Amino acid sequence: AMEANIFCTFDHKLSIADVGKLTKLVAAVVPIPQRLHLIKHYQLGLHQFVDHTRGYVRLRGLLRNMTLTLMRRVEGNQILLHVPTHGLLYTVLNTGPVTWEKGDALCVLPPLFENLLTLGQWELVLPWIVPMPLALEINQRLLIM
Amino acid sequence: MDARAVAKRPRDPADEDNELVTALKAKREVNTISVRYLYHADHQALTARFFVPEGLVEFEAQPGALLIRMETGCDSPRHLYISLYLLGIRASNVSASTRCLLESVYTASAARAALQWLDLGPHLLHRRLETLGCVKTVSLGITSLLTCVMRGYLYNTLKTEVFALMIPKDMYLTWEETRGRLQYVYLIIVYDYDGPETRPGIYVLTSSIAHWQTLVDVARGKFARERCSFVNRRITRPRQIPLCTGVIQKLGWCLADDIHTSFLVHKELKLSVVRLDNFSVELGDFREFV
Amino acid sequence: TVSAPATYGNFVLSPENAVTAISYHSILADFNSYKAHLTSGQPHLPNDS
Amino acid sequence: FEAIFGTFCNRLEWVYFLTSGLAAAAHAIKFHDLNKLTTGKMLFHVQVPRVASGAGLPTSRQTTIMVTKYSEKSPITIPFELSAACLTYLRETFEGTILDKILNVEAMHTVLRALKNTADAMERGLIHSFLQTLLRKAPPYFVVQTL
Amino acid sequence: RVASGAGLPTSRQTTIMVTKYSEKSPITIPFELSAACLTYLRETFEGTI
Repeated sequence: AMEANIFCTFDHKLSIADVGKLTKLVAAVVPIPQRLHLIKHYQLGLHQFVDHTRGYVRLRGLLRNMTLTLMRRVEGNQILLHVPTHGLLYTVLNTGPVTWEKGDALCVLPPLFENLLTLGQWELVLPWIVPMPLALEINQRLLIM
Repeated sequence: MDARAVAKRPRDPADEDNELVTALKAKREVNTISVRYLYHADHQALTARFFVPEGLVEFEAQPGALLIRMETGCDSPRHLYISLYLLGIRASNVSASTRCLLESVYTASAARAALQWLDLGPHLLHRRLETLGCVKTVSLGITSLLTCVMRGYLYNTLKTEVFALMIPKDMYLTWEETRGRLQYVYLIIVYDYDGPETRPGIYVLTSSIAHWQTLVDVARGKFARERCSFVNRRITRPRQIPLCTGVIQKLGWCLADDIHTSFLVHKELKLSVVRLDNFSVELGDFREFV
Repeated sequence: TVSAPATYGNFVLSPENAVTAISYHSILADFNSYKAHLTSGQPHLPNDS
Repeated sequence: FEAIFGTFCNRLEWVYFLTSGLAAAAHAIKFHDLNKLTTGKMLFHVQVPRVASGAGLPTSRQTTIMVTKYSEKSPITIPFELSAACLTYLRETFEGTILDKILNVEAMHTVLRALKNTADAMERGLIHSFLQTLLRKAPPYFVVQTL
Repeated sequence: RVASGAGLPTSRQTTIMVTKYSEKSPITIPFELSAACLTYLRETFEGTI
């Protein structure tokens, strides 16, 4: 019997190198705009929101509303994404710039800074996973700056 | 999909044979390892394993101790794992005799190091602490191993015994005459802004209130003097920028009838505690109030 | 007195090896043995090429 | 072209406690209720011989000596790991194509290899624990020869 | 692996995979013949001893 999952289909042709790149990310946190059963690859990541005249705080506001999900399995023609539920344990990848410790409380932030899956005009922009005090420090420093 | 597929009620997790039995049956091969029953396979509680030096493990040999993570302000150990009892030393709420007793208990280099690190920096206490959960195991040694639950009940391997949560009697706090049937338990740290330095009070509160605003209104009623001290320091001592008068963290829920009084014995010394018999942990973060 | 091989051994590539050499520049010796053991379910081949 | 001349795997060799000559020092017994046992002990009763003394000397009174010996416990452990990919393909059949059969076979062989490796490790660990206990109780040559 | 005592660190499962490659070294030797030798090998003149 299967677990419940969300299917993502890439609307672009993928080489073996691209799918080999994807399977490296088999536990990364991917934000998704809506809880929907089948989605197209454009909806993945933060690239859909990127703008020239807007910056960090609007991205923070948008990330508040997005649905977080974990990439579960990579296959030809499709990707399996699992939406976590409250109170259960999961494996996540430290894509952030900072090492973690046991007992840390993590929060998600827009990325500030290797590139992943450069398709014709779309990129897989994953968010930052950071311990809470660092996020507070970053917010205050940026606001003062 | 078909009608029989929809009608079919789900498989019982207990009547299906596990993966290892499945493989052995598939090959029809024997193995020395007993495999028919997997232990902890039906524990819904979430647990973690923590290493801690010999000096710090005292009164945490018995299950039910609350486990905190403290910051050292250093790179060599980075973090240490301490119990609520050790924080009993620093708290002003604890009485003199109990302070002397559990100060005589923790006469080890590691515990004294923890106290020096706690008092050394300029930060408030709650910024240096992170709560992990309740412990239920011990394997003693020069470095001891503790397993702590962070979501669930406290019980041993077969659930043949459920463990309580132990709170020292000076830290226990109630604000209602007749208890509600369901009780939530909170951790409170409150700062008194006297002249020389802040003296922190540490409490564990059992309450029927789940709403944040009502609870904080009751707390502000109970801690008026400390709020007055906060404002007084703000007036008399500029360029000192205090934050907060207290923080409140939620951790757990238990039934009112499970609450009992008891004592703990360690090296033929008796410490008196409040005992929450069927406590189950549910951690929150520190929310601050003024 | 000791028994020794009287002549050299001979190694020959299969037509499947010819197809794989043309298409992928690669050869897997005893390709058919690998195929048969993989589809049958045995993990171990009897000997190397 | 490039050529691959065979693929080889480690033919691991198996070790058993009862086959080792170190087992000669042991008297191995299996006991299913051992986990419930707290402590075990044996008790000894000794009465000493004595010799009649002559006139003017103190006589040796008869004496009996009781001693008891206790058992010590030393559990051993080792983990093994399975991946979620192994677990899903162990008990699932997607359309039953030959690739799916290959993956099912691979999951089954993975878990079987893990079980065999862990059983061998348990045998080796038993030998290791017994040897450590023997070394712990054994004094050096100069002590015993002086005695 | 060897099972460890309680409290000691345990041994993780480890898979090691290794590849090994071949080498090449050819050999050669010449021999030579004279023009007269080839002439008398290929053709014959008025038959005589």
